[PDB]
Amino acid sequence: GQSITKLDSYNPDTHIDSNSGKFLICYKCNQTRLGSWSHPENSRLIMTCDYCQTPWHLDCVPRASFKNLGSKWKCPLHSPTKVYKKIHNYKVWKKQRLINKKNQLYYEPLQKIGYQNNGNIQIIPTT
Amino acid sequence: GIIQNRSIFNLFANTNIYIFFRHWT
Amino acid sequence: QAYNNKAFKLYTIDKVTQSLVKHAHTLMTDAKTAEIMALFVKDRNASTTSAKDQIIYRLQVRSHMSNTENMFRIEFDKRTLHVSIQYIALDDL
Amino acid sequence: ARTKQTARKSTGGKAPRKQPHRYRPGTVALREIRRYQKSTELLIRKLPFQRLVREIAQDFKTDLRFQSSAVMALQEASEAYLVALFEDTNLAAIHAKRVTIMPKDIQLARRIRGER
Amino acid sequence: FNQDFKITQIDENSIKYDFFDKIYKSKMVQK
Amino acid sequence: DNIQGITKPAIRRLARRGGVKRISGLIYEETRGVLKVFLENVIRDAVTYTEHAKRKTVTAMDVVYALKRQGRTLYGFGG
Amino acid sequence: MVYEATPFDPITVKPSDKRRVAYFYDADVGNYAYGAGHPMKPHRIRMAHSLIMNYGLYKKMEIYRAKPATKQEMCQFHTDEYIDFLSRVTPDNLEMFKRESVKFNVGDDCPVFDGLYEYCSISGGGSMEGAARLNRGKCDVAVNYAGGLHHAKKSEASGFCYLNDIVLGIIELLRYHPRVLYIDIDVHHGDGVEEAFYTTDRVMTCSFHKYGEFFPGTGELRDIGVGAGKNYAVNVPLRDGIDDATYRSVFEPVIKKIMEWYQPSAVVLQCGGDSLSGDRLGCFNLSMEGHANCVNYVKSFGIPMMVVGGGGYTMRNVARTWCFETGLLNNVVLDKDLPYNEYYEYYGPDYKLSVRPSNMFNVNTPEYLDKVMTNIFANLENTK
Amino acid sequence: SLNEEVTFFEKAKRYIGNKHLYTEFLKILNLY
Ligand SMILES: [Zn+2]
Ligand SMILES: [Zn+2]
Ligand SMILES: [Zn+2]
Repeated sequence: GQSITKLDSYNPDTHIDSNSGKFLICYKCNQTRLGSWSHPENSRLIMTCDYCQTPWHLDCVPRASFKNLGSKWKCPLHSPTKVYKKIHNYKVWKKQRLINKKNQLYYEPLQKIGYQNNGNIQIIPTT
Repeated sequence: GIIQNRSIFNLFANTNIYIFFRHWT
Repeated sequence: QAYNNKAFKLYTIDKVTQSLVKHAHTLMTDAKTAEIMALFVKDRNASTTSAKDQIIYRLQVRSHMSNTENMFRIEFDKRTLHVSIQYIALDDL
Repeated sequence: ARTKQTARKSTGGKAPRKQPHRYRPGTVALREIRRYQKSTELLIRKLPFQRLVREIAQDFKTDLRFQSSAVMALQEASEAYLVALFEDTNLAAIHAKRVTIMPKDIQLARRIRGER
Repeated sequence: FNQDFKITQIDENSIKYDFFDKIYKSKMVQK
Repeated sequence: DNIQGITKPAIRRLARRGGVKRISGLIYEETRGVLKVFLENVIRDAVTYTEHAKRKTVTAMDVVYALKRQGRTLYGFGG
Repeated sequence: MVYEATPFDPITVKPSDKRRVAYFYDADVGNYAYGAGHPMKPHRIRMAHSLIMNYGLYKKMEIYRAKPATKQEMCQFHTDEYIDFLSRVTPDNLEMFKRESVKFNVGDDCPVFDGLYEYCSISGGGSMEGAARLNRGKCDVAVNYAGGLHHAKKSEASGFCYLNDIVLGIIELLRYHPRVLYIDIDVHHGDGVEEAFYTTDRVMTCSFHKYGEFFPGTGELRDIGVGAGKNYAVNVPLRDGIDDATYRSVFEPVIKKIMEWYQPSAVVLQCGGDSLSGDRLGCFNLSMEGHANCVNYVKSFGIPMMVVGGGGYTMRNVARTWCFETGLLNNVVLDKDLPYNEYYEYYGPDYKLSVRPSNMFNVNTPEYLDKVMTNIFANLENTK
Repeated sequence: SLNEEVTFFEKAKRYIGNKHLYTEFLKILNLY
């Protein structure tokens, strides 16, 4: 009955956060469809993002699998590391890879407005 | 605000009567 | 074989009836539990009640048990036998 | 030209298919010499032992159930046999100016015991 | 050369100003 | 493989009860084979006795009975 | 607001839609077996055919034995080297072809049995002759259960499929028809057929398949074709345990929208029996009525069709559903009491035609299928 | 008209909830 696919049985211990005990509220529908075990068809499958742990229903983002193996599943809210834009050929941009702290320099612009950053930025708190 | 010949009846309960009623349902 | 596997939910009828029986047994034989059902008896038997009776019945039920317990409003409607259950755990406090 | 096959697979991608204080070495050892010598409980975890008997009796007769007391009798007897054999081995070692039982020390003991 | 992969430290208000500036530029150049 | 179930630390525990202070590493796997062949002697006789009673189950009584034959009597389990 | 939850209506034939049915069966197909431990069995073809003969369905249709395909005719889609390897490899000289074994994916999950070339020739000849009989107007429905190898590709064998006979049949259909619609109700995605006709608008490949971590992995909803074949490859991803009503309410609107938008001249219908409940590899919950409702619904459009049977790894269920589907093409509904065949011992315990669905969770929610069919309908707006 | 224009960003931040999702949202608005 218990499969990694989480499709062969009604498993309500997936809408409940393990380390907090609260309900995993899906981001788009703002609900958790836990079901009732008397109407298990009313339960909507929910997964969490593998990066920011944002819980998403399987229907709010169109997905049929749970992404059990392979690459880590990315929720739609994350900024892309690779995009293609039309020249109107094309141009590509890839985000810089992460660098260890001994060889990575974080610098703060002096120019606030219109500073052409390569798209590789860091957000600082606003004071 | 008197509700004569009432039809909606309310049962207030703790977890025990609620779980008993849930098993009945 | 009779229901073409559509009666699979009846496989544990003995266990669920046993659990219902056990829940009834601890329902009468628990302190701060049987007087709630007695208050339900007084509310159901004595009809033609206004709203103020319903709130004082609510706090009288609340005063029987602990301040951290959960309340449930199991509404019944004679017409249609429709039991609406509402979660007011630590809401009327 | 000698060749050998190791993939053992006619085709690749088979998965994508449809089918701090520290004691000196020996002090703790002597301490639990004392612990397992003052003790009487049974040192070979049972289940594993019972199984050893099922897979090995299977040969002499299939479908041979074993009274519980029996696999406990096999354990006791086996632990008694091995503790006697290990006392003898320690001797067969302390004989050769040493303190480490070695396989040879037990191929000998059993020869003098005559169990071979 | 560690200066080639320098990460820009930007703030929320600067992103807001840049987004507003560039949408106003795009909208009125097409208009 | 059920034989590899007789684990090292268990053979170490048998050596400790046996008063051994340093066990070679090659002992562990010698003690299995010796163990097996011995059990494979008792249990053999245990079963001859069993299939003489036309019993299909073996008893602890038959086990201590096979030990008596081998020579090493076992007190505490009947007979 | 696209998906509608509708209960499964009973299957009713159309008496005003009588079709000349051509049946392609070579008695030899069944005498081939993939292996000892292998799930794919060509023996399911002849117990399906034994149900056709013993139901008296041969009096309403013409039975043909198609000429087996030669080497070149297979090379209408596949490369010369792949067909040359397929026609020469045997279980004896498997060590003589080791580079080609991993090149063409033959040897594991597609084993070498010594009737491989003949089995592929029978399948391809059946598909091509069914398409040819459809082209000349000799028949309205061409039935060929010998093929269905929809996973085979240009230079490889995948998914227990070696010769992609469906591509050969669609190629033979394209010589006389401008638009050919391929419908795949197999639980696996028709990756070979979709990949073959990915860049063309002449063939619309629709696949109703389970899309999870399931074979072959291809079949995302965003796969709609490239180049001139953009929005001409409809993929319908489904979850486990889809029942007859859910599958009907997914299949009928999509195929109807394709019919009134793409407007094909010929239809190829892959009737994979692994979409049935209780399959060894499939994970759907279709009864034989649910599987055959797709064939009956595509029959209502009157387009000259080629019914080609694909998967199905429990032989009894796929044989029963193929017999029911074949009987449905003659505008009759076969009674649920099996006649005496030589393989009567398979269909226990009731010995009836019906394939009973399992009581497992239909996890395909209406919201997910509504979004899937909404994006599919939006992509189909450009196919006029 | 003006009030919604100046109030759009922090009301969007309030609707976002988690600050990491708002950080990625600002990254999106910067990449644009
Ligand atoms: Zn949701
Ligand atoms: Zn995420
Ligand atoms: Zn398939």
